Amino acid sequence: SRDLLLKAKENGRKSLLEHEAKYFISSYGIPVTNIRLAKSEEEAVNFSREIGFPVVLKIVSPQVVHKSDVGGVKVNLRSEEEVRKAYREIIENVKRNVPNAEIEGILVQEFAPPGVELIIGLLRDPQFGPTVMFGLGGVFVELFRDVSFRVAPLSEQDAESMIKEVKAYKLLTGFRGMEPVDIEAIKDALIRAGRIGVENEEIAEMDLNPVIAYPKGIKVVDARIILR
Amino acid sequence: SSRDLLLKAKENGRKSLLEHEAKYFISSYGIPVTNIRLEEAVNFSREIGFPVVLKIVSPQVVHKSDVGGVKVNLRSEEEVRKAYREIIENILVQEFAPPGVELIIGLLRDPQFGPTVMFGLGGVFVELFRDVSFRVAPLSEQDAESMIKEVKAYKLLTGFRGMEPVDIEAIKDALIRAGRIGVENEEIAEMDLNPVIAYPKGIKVVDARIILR
Amino acid sequence: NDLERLFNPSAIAVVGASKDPSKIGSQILRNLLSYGFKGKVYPINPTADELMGLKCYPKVSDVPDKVDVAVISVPSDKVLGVIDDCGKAGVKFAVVITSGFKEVGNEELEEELVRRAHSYGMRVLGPNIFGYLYAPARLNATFGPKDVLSGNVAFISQSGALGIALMGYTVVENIGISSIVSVGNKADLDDVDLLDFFDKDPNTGVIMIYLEGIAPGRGRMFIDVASRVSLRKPIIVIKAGRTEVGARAAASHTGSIAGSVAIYESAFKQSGILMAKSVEDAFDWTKALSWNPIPEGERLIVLTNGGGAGVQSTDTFADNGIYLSKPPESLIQEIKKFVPPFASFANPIDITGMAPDDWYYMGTLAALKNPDVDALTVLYCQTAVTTPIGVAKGIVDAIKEAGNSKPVTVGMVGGPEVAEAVSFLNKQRIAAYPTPERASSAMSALYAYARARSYVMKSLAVR
Amino acid sequence: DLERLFNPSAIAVVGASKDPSKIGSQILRNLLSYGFKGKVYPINPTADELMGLKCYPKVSDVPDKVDVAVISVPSDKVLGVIDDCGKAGVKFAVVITSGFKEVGNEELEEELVRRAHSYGMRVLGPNIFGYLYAPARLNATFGPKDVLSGNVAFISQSGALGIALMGYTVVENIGISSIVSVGNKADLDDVDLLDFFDKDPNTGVIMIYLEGIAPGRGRMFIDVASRVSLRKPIIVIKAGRTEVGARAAASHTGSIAGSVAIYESAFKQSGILMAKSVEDAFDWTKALSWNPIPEGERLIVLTNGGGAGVQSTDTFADNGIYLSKPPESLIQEIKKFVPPFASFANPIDITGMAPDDWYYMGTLAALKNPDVDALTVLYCQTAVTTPIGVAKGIVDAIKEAGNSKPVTVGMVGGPEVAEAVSFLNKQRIAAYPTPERASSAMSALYAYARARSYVMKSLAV
Ligand SMILES: CC(C)(COP(=O)(O)OP(=O)(O)OC[C@H]1O[C@@H](n2cnc3c(N)ncnc32)[C@H](O)[C@@H]1OP(=O)(O)O)[C@@H](O)C(=O)NCCC(=O)NCCS
Ligand SMILES: CC(C)(COP(=O)(O)OP(=O)(O)OC[C@H]1O[C@@H](n2cnc3c(N)ncnc32)[C@H](O)[C@@H]1OP(=O)(O)O)[C@@H](O)C(=O)NCCC(=O)NCCS
Ligand SMILES: Nc1ncnc2c1ncn2[C@@H]1O[C@H](COP(=O)(O)OP(=O)(O)CP(=O)(O)O)[C@@H](O)[C@H]1O
Ligand SMILES: Nc1ncnc2c1ncn2[C@@H]1O[C@H](COP(=O)(O)OP(=O)(O)CP(=O)(O)O)[C@@H](O)[C@H]1O
Ligand SMILES: [Mg+2]
Ligand SMILES: [Mg+2]
Ligand SMILES: [Mg+2]
Ligand SMILES: [Mg+2]
Ligand SMILES: [Mg+2]
Repeated sequence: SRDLLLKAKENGRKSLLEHEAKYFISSYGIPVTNIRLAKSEEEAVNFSREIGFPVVLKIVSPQVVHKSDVGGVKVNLRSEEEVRKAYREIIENVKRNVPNAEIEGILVQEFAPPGVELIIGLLRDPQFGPTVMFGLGGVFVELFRDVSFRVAPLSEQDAESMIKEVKAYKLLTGFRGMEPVDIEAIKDALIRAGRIGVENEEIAEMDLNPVIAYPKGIKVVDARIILR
Repeated sequence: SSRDLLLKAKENGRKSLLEHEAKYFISSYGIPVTNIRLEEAVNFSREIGFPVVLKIVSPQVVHKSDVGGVKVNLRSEEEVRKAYREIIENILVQEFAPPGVELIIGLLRDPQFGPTVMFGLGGVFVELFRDVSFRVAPLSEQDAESMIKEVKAYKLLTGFRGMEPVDIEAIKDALIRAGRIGVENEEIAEMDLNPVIAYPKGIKVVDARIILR
Repeated sequence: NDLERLFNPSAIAVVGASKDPSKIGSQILRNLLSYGFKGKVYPINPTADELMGLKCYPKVSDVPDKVDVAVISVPSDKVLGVIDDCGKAGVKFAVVITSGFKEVGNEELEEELVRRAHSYGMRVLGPNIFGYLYAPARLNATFGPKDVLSGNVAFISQSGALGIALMGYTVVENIGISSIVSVGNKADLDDVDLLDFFDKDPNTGVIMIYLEGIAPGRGRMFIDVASRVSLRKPIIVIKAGRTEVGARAAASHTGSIAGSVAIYESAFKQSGILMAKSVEDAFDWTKALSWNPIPEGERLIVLTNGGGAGVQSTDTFADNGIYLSKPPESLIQEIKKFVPPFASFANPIDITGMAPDDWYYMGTLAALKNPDVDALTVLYCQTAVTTPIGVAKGIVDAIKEAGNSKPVTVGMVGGPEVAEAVSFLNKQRIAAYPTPERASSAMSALYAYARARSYVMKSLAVR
Repeated sequence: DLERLFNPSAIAVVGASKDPSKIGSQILRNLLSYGFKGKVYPINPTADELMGLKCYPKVSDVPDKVDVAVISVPSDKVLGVIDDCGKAGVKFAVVITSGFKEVGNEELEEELVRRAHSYGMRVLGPNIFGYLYAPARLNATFGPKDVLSGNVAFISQSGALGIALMGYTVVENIGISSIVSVGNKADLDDVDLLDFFDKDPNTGVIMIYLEGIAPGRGRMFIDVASRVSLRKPIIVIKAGRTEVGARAAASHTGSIAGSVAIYESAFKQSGILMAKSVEDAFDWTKALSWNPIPEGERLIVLTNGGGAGVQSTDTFADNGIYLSKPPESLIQEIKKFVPPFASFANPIDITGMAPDDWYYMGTLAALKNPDVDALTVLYCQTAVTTPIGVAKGIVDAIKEAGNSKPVTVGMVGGPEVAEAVSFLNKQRIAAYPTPERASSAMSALYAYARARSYVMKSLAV
C-alpha cells in the first residue's frame, strides 16, 4: 500500500521490512519477486505453493544484520518437505547463534535465476533533492563503484544516458555472445524510481539491490528503504 | 627436458600445446597446477582423488561447454563412469578446484619490450572490466608486488565482505616465474593461465593455454 | 525578480567611505569615480562633509535622491543600523562588503540581516564580498583593480580572495569582461538570481562561475534555470572542493557510495554546464567560447607544420572524445596546389616544417572557405624559415577573407617572438595559446559545449 | 663513450656556404655566436673562407684531428662525405640531412650506418636539427642562437617541435645543459644518450620527447632508465597515447593488451614520469631542476586565500597526495602574528589581509620546522599587498632557510603578479601563475620521490 511509509513513520520506524518495501515498490509498477511473510511452518508451505517453486526463505529479525552469517537464509527449496526442513533449521539456527534475537517471521519469496545483477538507488541530496543512481549491482557494487547519478524527475534522455555512461554497460548489449538484456525495462524502472523519490518526501535512501536484468523484463530481488 | 614438449609440438606442425602438455611444462617451472593424468579414466581418478573433472581431448576443441564434452564435480566411480561414456556421443582426468578468487596471468610478446606479463581478475568477465596490469619481464619482486596492488579488484585479495584474504606471495612467485618462461623460451608467442584460483594458502592453475610460433 | 537597477543604477551610496584612504570604503569610492560611473555617487559618513569632491551625507535617508543601491563597508556591529536606514530610504539593493557573519559562525545575525532587508522589499548581495562590476554601465563597485578589459564574459565568484585576484588575471589572459560579481556568503541573492539576469543581458555572452556550493533546496531551481540559459549562452563552472571524503558508511549502499561531488557533476551535466578542474582550463575555454561560434558539425580540421605538434593535438582531442576524420578531398586537392607531395593529409594536415608564412595563409583560407569544414585548429612550431608574426598576420588575414564565422583556435610554440605573436592574436580576439595541447583543449571546449547544448535539447524534446 | 661528442676539441661543418640562408651556414653562425672555444672547420668545395675562418674542401684536408663532423649536404652526397670523414678518423657524424628511412629509403640509411661503422664511428640521426651542449659552449644546431644555462638535458625525436621547444625553454626560464635531436635514430638513440647523461655532472634532469623505440630495444631502455632514475629524474612526453583498435588475437592476453598500456608500465618500471602535455613537462622539469626531493609526506600549503587553498588541495588529491594536520610547533610559531580567526587545518590560511611581511615569516617558520618536508606557497593579489614585496619575502625566507626543502609558488593576479612570477623564476624558484600548476609541480617532486623508491626497491639486492 502507498501509505506503508506513513504507518512505518508513526511507529518510530527508521526503515521498511523487505516485504513491505517490495509491496511499496510494486505499487509503482516496478517488477518484484513475489514475496510473503510466514509466521508459521504451515503458512510457509501454503505461501510456497502460492508462489511456486523453487523458493527462498529469509529470517526477519532486528538483531540479525547479516543473515547468511547466522544461517538465516535458505536458497532453492523445491518441495514442501524441503521447505519445512529449512523453516525449522533457520529458526533453531538463529536461536543458537544469537539467542537474544527476537523473531518477527520468515519471508518466502520466488527464486530468481541468474542474470545481469544491477543496482538502482535513490538518495535525497540536501541541494538537489531526489537523485537516482544506476550501475552494476550484486555483491560487488562497492568494489567497482561503477555508477552514474541523475537528479529526478528523470527524462528519457537522463535515464538513457546514465545507462550508456557506466563502463559495465557492455553487459547489456550482449557480451561473450550472450543475449542482450531488456534496456527499456531498466529505463522505465529508473524513471519510476525517480517518481518514488519526488512523491515520497519521507524517503531518505533506497536500495534496489540486486535487480536482475533478463533478455525480457527485470526483477527486483531485494529492496531496502531508509526513512527519515 | 621440458623443452621436448615444445620441440615435439613444433615438428608436428602444432601451433599450440595440449592442455596436459601445457600443464606439465608450466609445472616444471614451479607454478602450481591441478595434477593431471593421461576404465583408464577411473583408475587415474582414484590416483588423483575426488572430486574430479573430465574433459574430452579432441583435435577440434573449440568450445567444450557448448558441446557438452566436459563433466564437472565427479565424486564417485559410478558417477565418473557415466561421463566417460556419455560425453563421447556428444582419457584425460583433472583435479577439481574448489571455488575461490579467479585470477588471470598472461604472457605476451611486444615488438618493443618483448616478454610481458599480464595480471588481473580472471573468470568469464576478464576482458569486460579489463582491470589488468602489465610488466615487462624479467619481473623483480617489486614489479610483481606493485602490478597486483594496481588493479581495481585487488580488494578481493585482502578480505572483502568478511571473505578470507588470499595468498599474495604465491601470486607474486607465479608472476615472476611466468616472466622467466617468457624470457627463456623464444618459441612461445602467447600464454594464458586462466583461471588461476587463489586460495587462503597457495594458488592453482585450473586451465592453461600456450600458443607457439 | 529584476536586477536591472542593481547593475544599471541611477544612484549609488557608499556607506563607510572615509577621509582615510586606506579604508576599504574609500577604495570602493575611488574605483567608482576612476572607472567613470555616470550616475550619482553619494558618500555616506557621520562626520565627513565632503569626500572625493562629492557632497557626503551622514545617512542614506538624508540623500535628496532616489538611491537604487547602497554599498555597505561598516563593521558587522553597525550593519543593521545601516540596513534600517536604507529601508526607509527605499533602497532596492544592499551590497554588504562586511565580514563576520555565517562564514565565521554568526548565522543568527545573517538571517536577521536578510529578514529586515526583505521587510523593506529590498534584496541583499553578500555579505562577505568584494563588491561587483558592470562594464556596460561603467560601474566598478569593488576594491579590486581600477579597470578590466571590456568584453562579453560575466564572472561570478563565491570566493573573495581568489575572485579579486582573478579579476586582475583576466587582464593578463586578455579576457574581456562584461561583469564581475562577488556573491560571498550567498545570504539572499545567489547564482540562480544572477543567472536569470545574465540570461537577458545582451552584453553578456559567456558566464563563468567559481562555485563552492549551493544552498539546500536550491539545486533543482539551479538546474532548471541553468539548462535554459545553457541553450543560448555557455556556462563554465569551477567547482571548488571536488575531492570526496569517501566511505560514508550509511544504512544503505546508495547512501555509502553516493557523494555530493559526483552529484554536482551530474547536476552540471543535466544543466548543460561545462565543469573545469582548474583556473587555467576555465580561462582557456572561456576565451574560445567568447570569441567563437559553436561548430555546426564534426568536420574539424587540424593544420600543422610539424608532425610532433600534430600528434600532441590528436592525443589531446582523443582525451576529450574527439576523433579526427579524413579531410574532404576538395580541401586536399586545394592544398596540394602549393604543398609538396611528401606532405600528409591524414588529418592533422601536415604541411611540413619548411612551410613558409604564405602557406599558413593559403591553408587556413582554403580550410575556412571549404563548405565541408566546420572548425579549424592551427598549430605552428617556430622555425628559422618563418616568422611568428608573419604566420600570425597570415591567419588573421585568412579569417577576414573567409568572410564567415567558423570556430578557430591557434597553438604556437617557440621563444619570445612566438610569445609576442600569441599576444598579438589574442588582442585581436583570436584564441591563441603557447602550446598545441592548450589550443586543442580550447577547441574541445567548443565541442563540449555543443554536446552539452544537445543534451539539454534532447531532454526537453517534445515527446 | 660520447665524451668526444659533447666535448669535442675540433668540429667540422660540411655544407656551409657563402649563402647565409643555407642550413649549414646557420649552424656555423650558431657555433661561433654561442662561443665555441675549440677549432671550427667550415667545409665547402669552392669557398676559401667562411665566417672569417679558413675553409677546406674536405675533412681529410684539415690539419687537425676532427672529433665531430656536422653534415648538411643532400642525401645523395652524404655517403661520399661519410667515406671522407672515415679516412680522416672522425669519431662522430651528425647527419642533419633528410630523405632516409622516414620517407621509405631504408636502404640508404642502412648503408649509411654500415660504412660509418666500418671506420669505427657513430652516427647521430639522420633527420635531426643537431645538438647543443652548454658546458662546452657548443651550439651545433640551426635553432635559436642561445639558451639559458642550467642542468636540464632535452632529447627530442621530433625535429619541428624539438626546435620550437628549444626556443620555448627561454620563455619558461628553463636552464639547459644540453639539447639533442635524435631524429631517425638510425644508430645512436635514447639509450646511449641516457647512459652519457647518467654520468654527466652538468645534467641533473632529463626530458625526452619520445615517439617510439626500435623493436628489441625496450628491455635495454628500462634497464638503463631505471638506473639513471636512481639519481636523476627522467620526464618523458610520450607522443601517441591514443590506443588503436583492439586486436583480435588467439588469447585473452593478446586481445586485451595494448601498446599504450605497456608503454605506461615500462615507464613505471623505469621510474619515469610521463607527461601528457608539453606544459606539464616544462612545469615539472622546472621544479625538479631547482629543488631536492622531499624526504617525507609532511607537506604544508600556505595561502592568504581559502579559494586558492581549495584548488591546491583538489589538485593534490588528483595526484594521490593528501595533506595532514600541521605540526603544533609550527601552528604556535605562526599564531604570534596572525589573527585568531585564521585557519590551521592545512592549507594554513593566513587570511586575505595578510601583508608582505607575513609571507616571509610564515615561509621561514615552515621551512625551519624540522617536521615540515615540503612547502607550497599560494598568493592571491590584494590591495593590501604588492606581488613583488611578497616575492622578495619568499626569496629571503628561502635564503635564510637551509635550501634543503622543496618549494613551489603559485601567484594569481594582474601584470604585477606576472612580473613577480618572472622574478621568482629568474632566481631558480619554481613559480607559476595558478595554484593548480604550483601544486602539480610539487606533485611532480613527490611522484619522482615515489618513482625513485620504486626503482630502489626493484633493483634492491
Ligand atoms: C567592513 C570593514 C571593511 C570595515 O572596517 P573599517 O573600515 O576599519 O571600519 P570602521 O571602523 O573604520 O568604520 C567604517 C567607516 O564608516 C563610518 N561609519 C560607521 N558606522 C556608520 C554608519 N552607520 N553610517 C555611516 N558611516 C558609518 C566610520 O566612522 C568609519 O569612518 P571614519 O573614518 O569616519 O571613522 C570590516 O569590518 C571588514 O568586514 N573587513 C573585511 C573585508 C573583507 O574581507 N570583505 C570581503 C572581501 S572578500
Ligand atoms: C641537407 C640539406 C639541408 C642541404 O640543403 P642545401 O643547402 O640546399 O643543399 P646543397 O645542395 O645546396 O648543398 C649545401 C652546400 O654544400 C656543398 N657541398 C655539396 N657536396 C659537398 C661535399 N661533398 N663536401 C662539402 N660541401 C659539399 C654544396 O656546394 C653547397 O654549397 P654552395 O652553396 O657553396 O654551393 C637538404 O638536403 C635537406 O635535407 N634539407 C632539410 C633537412 C631537414 O629538414 N632536416 C631535419 C630538420 S628536423
Ligand atoms: N530471490 C532470490 N533468488 C536467488 N538467490 C537469492 C534470492 N534472494 C537471495 N538470494 C541469495 O541469497 C543470498 C543472501 O541474501 P541476503 O539478502 O541475505 O544478502 P545479500 O547477499 O543480498 C546482501 P544484503 O543482505 O545487504 O541484501 C544472496 O546473496 C543471494 O545469493
Ligand atoms: N577444474 C574445475 N574446477 C571448477 N570449475 C571448473 C573447472 N574446470 C572448468 N570449470 C568451470 O567450467 C567452465 C567451463 O569449462 P571450460 O574451461 O571448458 O570453458 P571456458 O569458460 O574456460 C572456455 P576456454 O577454455 O576457451 O577458456 C569454466 O568456465 C569454469 O567456470
Ligand atoms: Mg539482499
Ligand atoms: Mg578454461
Ligand atoms: Mg615535417
Ligand atoms: Mg686539435
Ligand atoms: Mg580567507
